[PDB]
Amino acid sequence: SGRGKGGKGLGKGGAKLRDNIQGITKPAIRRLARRGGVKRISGLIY
DNA sequence: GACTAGGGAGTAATCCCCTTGGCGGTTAAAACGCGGGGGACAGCGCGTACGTGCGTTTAAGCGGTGCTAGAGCTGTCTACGACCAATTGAGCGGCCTCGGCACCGGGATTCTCCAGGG
Repeated sequence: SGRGKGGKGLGKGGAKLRDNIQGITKPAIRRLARRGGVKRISGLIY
């Protein structure tokens, strides 16, 4: 029992991305534009 | 006075409902790409409507005046508003409906495109 080694001692207890990116999207902006009453838009608005 | 009997708290075991993570399935929204066409914009011409020079006058600033009715401060009082609580009802805290809202279908109605002739 005392002599030898083996895993029967449980453990002591150790320890064992928060950057985030902006959302929104082109279809959402397009829907918002259509709410604002625009017939045609260019490609630099978003 | 010595020991006895019973029940809610102290200790403890049961249940068991409640969630922490990960992972797969599946629909919806987002992502990407092409033909073609309508919107953007150059080149230009012009005319006519202002941009500008000069004559000929009314008018704001000028220079001053003689006051005149409305504005600031001096008392002064007195009608009224911010100081306790009993109240007691105007109204809010929690629950239980059935009805208007949610939303989709059949249809009438209506809005739009084309390839031709008319």
